[PDB]
Order: sequence, then structure tokens, then C-alpha cells
Amino acid sequence: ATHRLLLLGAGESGKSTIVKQMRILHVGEKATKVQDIKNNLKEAIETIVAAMSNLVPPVELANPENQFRVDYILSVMNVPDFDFPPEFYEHAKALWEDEGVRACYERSNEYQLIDCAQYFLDKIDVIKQDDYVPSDQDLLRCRVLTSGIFETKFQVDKVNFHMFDVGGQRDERRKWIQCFNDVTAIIFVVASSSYNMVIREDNQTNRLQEALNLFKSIWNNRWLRTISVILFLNKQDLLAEKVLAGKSKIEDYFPEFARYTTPEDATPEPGEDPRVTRAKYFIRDEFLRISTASGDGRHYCYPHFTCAVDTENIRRVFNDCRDIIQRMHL
Amino acid sequence: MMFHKIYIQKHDNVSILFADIEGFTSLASQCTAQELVMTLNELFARFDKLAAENHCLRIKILGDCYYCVSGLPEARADHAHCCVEMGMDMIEAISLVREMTGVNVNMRVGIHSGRVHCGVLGLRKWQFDVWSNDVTLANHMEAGGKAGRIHITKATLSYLNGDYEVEPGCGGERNAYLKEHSIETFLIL
Amino acid sequence: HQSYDCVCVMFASIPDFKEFYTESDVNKEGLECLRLLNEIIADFDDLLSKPKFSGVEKIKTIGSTYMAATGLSAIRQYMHIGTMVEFAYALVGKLDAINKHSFNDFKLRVGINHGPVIAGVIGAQKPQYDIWGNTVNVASRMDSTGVLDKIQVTEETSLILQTLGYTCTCRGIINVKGKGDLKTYFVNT
Ligand SMILES: CNc1ccccc1C(=O)O[C@H]1[C@@H](O)[C@H](n2cnc3c(=O)[nH]c(N)nc32)O[C@@H]1COP(=O)(O)OP(=O)(O)OP(=O)(O)O
Ligand SMILES: Nc1nc2c(ncn2[C@@H]2O[C@H](COP(=O)(O)OP(=O)(O)OP(O)(O)=S)[C@@H](O)[C@H]2O)c(=O)[nH]1
Ligand SMILES: C=C[C@@]1(C)CC(=O)[C@]2(O)[C@@]3(C)[C@@H](O)CCC(C)(C)[C@@H]3[C@H](O)[C@H](OC(C)=O)[C@@]2(C)O1
Ligand SMILES: [Cl-]
Ligand SMILES: [Mg+2]
Ligand SMILES: [Mn+2]
Ligand SMILES: [Mn+2]
Repeated sequence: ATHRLLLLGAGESGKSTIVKQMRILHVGEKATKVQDIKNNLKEAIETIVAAMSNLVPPVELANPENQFRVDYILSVMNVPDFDFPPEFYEHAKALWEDEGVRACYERSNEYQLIDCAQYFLDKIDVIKQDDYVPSDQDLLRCRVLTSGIFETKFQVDKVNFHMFDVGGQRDERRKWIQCFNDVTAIIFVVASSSYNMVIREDNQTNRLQEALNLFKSIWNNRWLRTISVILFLNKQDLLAEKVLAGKSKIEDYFPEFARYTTPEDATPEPGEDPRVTRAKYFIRDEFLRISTASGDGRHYCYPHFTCAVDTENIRRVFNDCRDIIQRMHL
Repeated sequence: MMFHKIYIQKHDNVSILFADIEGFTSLASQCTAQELVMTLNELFARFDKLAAENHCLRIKILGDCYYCVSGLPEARADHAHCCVEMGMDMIEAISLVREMTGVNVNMRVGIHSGRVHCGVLGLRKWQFDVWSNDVTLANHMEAGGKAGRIHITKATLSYLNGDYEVEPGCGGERNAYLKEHSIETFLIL
Repeated sequence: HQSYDCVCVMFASIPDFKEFYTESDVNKEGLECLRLLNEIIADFDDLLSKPKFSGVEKIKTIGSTYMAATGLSAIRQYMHIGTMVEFAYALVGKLDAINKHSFNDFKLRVGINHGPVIAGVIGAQKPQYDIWGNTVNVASRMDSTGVLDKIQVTEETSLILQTLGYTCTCRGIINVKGKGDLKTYFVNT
């Protein structure tokens, strides 16, 4: 039997990261992906420095010396084919070391900054080696936007899976429709953590709210009245951290969180902070209200608290899915 | 259940022939609106004959444009020569009803070979049609064609076993699409 | 076949579709596109079965373009004219519905014009219904040169519409092949 799974979700929600996990789990090339990793590293640093002067209030370096490195990073910012000379890494790390720069990083929600920033910046010395080999984790972090539709094929216990990946950004959504017929199930991806961020498309639409409205669009779609949705509440790790950091409150972006108390059937993780539990579930329910209101038992919604970059958490919930595919005779 | 049953079906290895009237407006600036519709009907009546002979399938008629396709209903390896011959017979066909018109009526044959997706769209007033890039391209041969000749693509020449004789149509310079798509056109001699 | 003195012809196309058509292995070769079109058309056809559009006659569909006519159901006086217009708005209201569910942004282009037309059938093998005349391509050209979400109508057409309680803006001039330069107007909503 073959089950064609479609991956839908906003931008950077983590769609490509799951398809990656599928090759990790059920399926010399790493050479070409080193470049893309470095490209990430570059964007990460150059973006944070850029934001320093534009944030309000602006952000001052803790070491005036670094200004020159700041001037450096900017000068090579739009360079076409960058050589990634040895100095670059030095100037890069230097800045990262700079406390003021990190202060700016903490306010990265106030500007568009790729996820893998901190991760990669923290291994400049590793990535700079010319004998450098990307770990599976690094590849999981390597962010590269997807434009168009990509189909991946795998097999699990001789059960065939045809997974479809697409672009999450608004301009891409117009290609989705080409996979709405004969689809088996929809795996809707959500970037739980991005409750304090806005999308790139206008830098004004809240990212979480964008996911909601988008989910609503798929749920209540005139051609998905029967299709059940496997809702992945991803980037749990980022969410938890954010919640525990206490810096930016959820009730400030979604005031309805103030009225919220945690559910009964709530099953927390071993030693999971009640605030984290209370939050991730608040988030989940927001998506359930959307599915509950309509559908008429024609199709169903299956939540999942996930972390795509985590091959273990993913091997876990994916099985939770293989079941529902079989168990529901889908 | 989700989408209306689509009465569509793919079809590989076929030949798509388009044909329009060289300067139809000049033609209409002379004869009565009725006489045109009659000359038209007259022609295509003769056309539909040649079609069923040349193993073709008339698809639809849009004023002065006639487009049938060999390779249907049933697949035929001879699908290319059919359209060609069809073009041939069409060439003379139009030439003979030019006698009745007493005016410069002429055609412009364009044929590209490939694959289509045919059926019918919507729910009401069904009309058989064909759909594909090759089908768009065939249409552009008819456009970037040459009056009185047969404008075949390099694909239509490869299913032809070159039993016919071609020559640079240079259609790339006679039509934007053919140029923008690096298309080597020819013309049956 | 007979002729008429006043039929309101309308052409409505979706330019944005030709680009949208993609023949990739993923979408089964533009099939899924044709499937999305089949819906669009099917949707427009559903309008015909209404109470106020009970006088509209879908004639045929060419490419992504919808071709209907009003006033053929006859041997205040030009109500079918404003009706053909009301049908344009219908098509659009229906097109912006699809977009909502296809995460797309399709836009219709309209061309409405009237005048005598020669109705009847052409094609000998399987005959098909179609209307002819200058009245026709003029409305056609009103579309091929119209603007997105705008109905381009000839001046005669304009005049009446106003008497019918419509406002119109003079687009300016247009070179209608064979008919020289004409002065079109846009139906302001
Ligand atoms: C004064 N004109 C006419 C009087 C009686 C019958 C027809 C006409 C007439 O010239 O109609 C045109 C369309 O309505 C009509 N036509 C096109 N498609 C359709 C169609 O789908 N249905 C009907 N009924 N008519 C159509 O055929 C004609 C072709 O228009 P094109 O813009 O395609 O010009 P061309 O084919 O490229 O020739 P040209 O002068 O460069 O060389
Ligand atoms: N911290 C953390 N990062 C994650 C998680 N899931 C994915 N990411 C990171 O998110 C970034 C974007 O992931 P990606 O899979 O490209 O998003 P996408 O939905 O595919 O978005 P697009 O590429 O169509 S615009 C990557 O750097 C990836 O490593 C998670 O659970 N936690
Ligand atoms: C529907 C999609 C697409 C791309 C596919 C195609 O092969 C066409 O339908 C043909 C060429 C093709 O079906 C033969 C008829 C005709 C009338 C010549 C069509 C139009 O030119 C269409 O353009 C329009 C107006 O959509 C076009 C080009 O559109
Ligand atoms: Cl998201
Ligand atoms: Mg992607
Ligand atoms: Mn012509
Ligand atoms: Mn024509």
C-alpha cells in the first residue's frame, strides 16, 4: 500500500526538516551541503550586526574595537561568490563573542533571523576547518528555502510512503493545489515558538496567527472536506526555552492566553515545567478550536508536540502517524 | 467526490495539426457575413472528410481555425504522416474553394508532435479538446507558419522517418514563442 | 441557420492561467492544472442554471476563455445586454471564490459587445453550435485587449449601459484589426 503524504505549513515552519528526518530514518553528498551551511553562518552574523543600528533603541557594541569587524562583515554582505577567507571566521566569531552583539541576538524576534543562527555561530572553529564534515545534526539545521514541490519516496515495514514537500511562503501556496487530489493525509506543520515573531512577506503579520489562518484555510478547504490533518506543533524546544526565559510573554501577543488554564487530559513530559505545559497546550487548543467548529466527522485532526531537528522525537511521533494511517484504513 | 469527475486522459506519441486562414479580415472586407459562414462551412465540410480519411480526429473549429489531431482515438505509430498528408490534402482543399470565393483565401499549416491530455471541461455544453505544451506549440507553428506550406517541428520530423523533404522554416524569426524556445522549424517541400 | 439583429456576446478569459500551466512529473503533466480549471469552468457553468441568468447561452470554451451570449432566445428591449454584464460579475464573484481555496489570485478579463450575429452550426462530422459575425470578434478583441477586473465595451454598448443605470470610463482608442481604431469604455463598478 502507498500513502501519499502532503506537508503543508507556513514559511520556515519546519517542513523540509521532517523530510530530512525521513531519509535519516527510513532511507559524498554531504560535500555540497557544506557551502550551504557556511552561507547560513554568514547570513546569521551579518543579519544580527545589521539589526543593531536599526533596532529601537539601537544596540551598541560592548567593545568599540569591533566596529572595524562590523564594517568588515557589512562590506562583504552582498558579495556574489564569497571565498570564505580565513579572516572571515575570525571577524565573525569575534563579533559573536561581543556581549553587545549577543544582546542584539536576544532581540532577534524584532527582525528576520534564520533559526540555525546560534547553533552554527557556536561552532565557527568547527565549520571553518577545510576537512570539515557535517554531522547529521548540522544538516538538520541547514536552512535552505524550498520553492516548488518536491516528492520523496520511502518505505516502512514494506509500507510505501510518497511524501510531498512544498514552499510555505505565500507566493508558493499557489502550487499546493496540484496535490490536493488523491492525497492520503495532510501533515500540517507549525512553528510553535514563533508566537513573538512576524512573517517575512510583510514583516507585520504575526507568524503564529499566520499559521492559524492558514490552517483554517486548509481545514475548511472545499477540496479537503474528507482529509484528516496530522497537526505537528513543532519547535517545542524553542517554545519551552522562550517560556522559561520569561522575556517575551505569550499573553502579550495572544491575550487570550491570560484566560487559559491547563487542560485535564493534559499529559506533561517527565519533569516538564507547568508553564511550558500550560503554553504548548494553549497553542494546541487554538488549533483545535479551528478544527472543532467544523468538519462534521467527515475528517479529523491529530495533534502532535514535535521537534523536527530531533530524529528521536520524530521517529517517535511518525510511528504515532503510521498507526492512524493504518488504524483508520486511510 | 472532492473534484468533479475529470473526463481527461493523457496520450503520448501524437501529431497535432493547426490551420488558419491567411488574412481572414481582408477576406471579410469583401463578402457578406453570410457568404463567409458558408465558404467556411463549405471548406470544413470538405475538411472533415479528409480528416476521417487521413486517420485524424477533428477537435474543434474557431472561425477560420481548424485543429485536428492524429494519434487518436486509438494510438497509431503512423500518427505523423497522417497529419502531414492531412496537411497536404488540406492545402489543396482550401485551394479549390478559393475558386468559389473568388478571393485570396489561404491557409497556414502548423504541426508539432508530442503528448496531450484530452477530454472536456466544465459541466455544460461539452466540446472535445486537447491540452498540453506540445498543443500550445502546435498552435504556434500554425501562427509562425508559412502561407500555403506545412510548418512541422523537429519532433514531427523525427516521427516522419524523413520520407518527406523539409527546409529551414526559421519559425523562430516568424514567431516569438518559437524563438524564445529555441525551436528548429522546417517546411515540407 | 438564421441570423439575429441584437445578441449580446461576451468573452471572459483568465490570462494568468497560461502561465499557471506547468507540465511537471509532480502534477501528472499539467493534469492537476486542468483539474483546477475544470473546477473553474464547472463553477461558471453552475451560474447558467439560475433564475436571472436563465437567458444566458454558454457557446463554447476556448483555452481558459469562457464564451457566452444573450439574446439568442428570441426571433426593456436590451435587458439581455445588462444581463450579459451581470453574468460577468457572476463569473468573477465565482472566480474570487476559487482563489480563496486555491491560494491563487486569478483575474478575469471581459469583452462585451452586441449587434447582429449569424447563429447556426458548422462542421460536418459532428456538428457544433456557434454564432458568427463582426459583432463577435469585436467583443472578442474587447477582451484580448481589455484589463483585469474590467469589462471593455464598445461605445454603442456603453451608451445603452448608461441608460440602464451604469457608469463608464473611456479607455480611449484601440486598433481593431480591419475595423481600424475604435473608442472603447470600461464599465466602472
Ligand atoms: C466582419 N467579420 C466577420 C463576419 C461574418 C463571420 C466572421 C467574421 C470574422 O472576421 O470573425 C473573426 C472571429 O469572430 C472568428 N473566430 C475566432 N474564433 C472563433 C470562435 O471560437 N467562434 C466563432 N464563432 N468565431 C471565431 O474568426 C475571425 C478570425 O479572427 P482572428 O482575430 O483570429 O483573425 P485571424 O484568424 O488571425 O485571421 P487574420 O485576418 O490575421 O488573418
Ligand atoms: N530549534 C529548532 N529548530 C528547528 C526545529 N524544526 C526545524 N528547525 C529549524 O528551522 C529552520 C527552517 O526549517 P525548514 O524545514 O527549512 O522550514 P520550512 O517549512 O521547510 O520553510 P520553507 O523552507 O518552505 S520557507 C531550519 O534551520 C531547521 O533546522 C525545531 O523543532 N527546533
Ligand atoms: C489551458 C491551458 C493552456 C496552457 C493549454 C493549451 O494547449 C491551450 O488551451 C490551447 C493552445 C489548446 O488547447 C488548443 C486550443 C487553443 C484555443 C489554441 C488553446 C489556447 O491557446 C489556450 O490558451 C489560453 C487562452 O488559456 C492554451 C495555450 O492554454
Ligand atoms: Cl509557522
Ligand atoms: Mg521548505
Ligand atoms: Mn486567420
Ligand atoms: Mn483565427
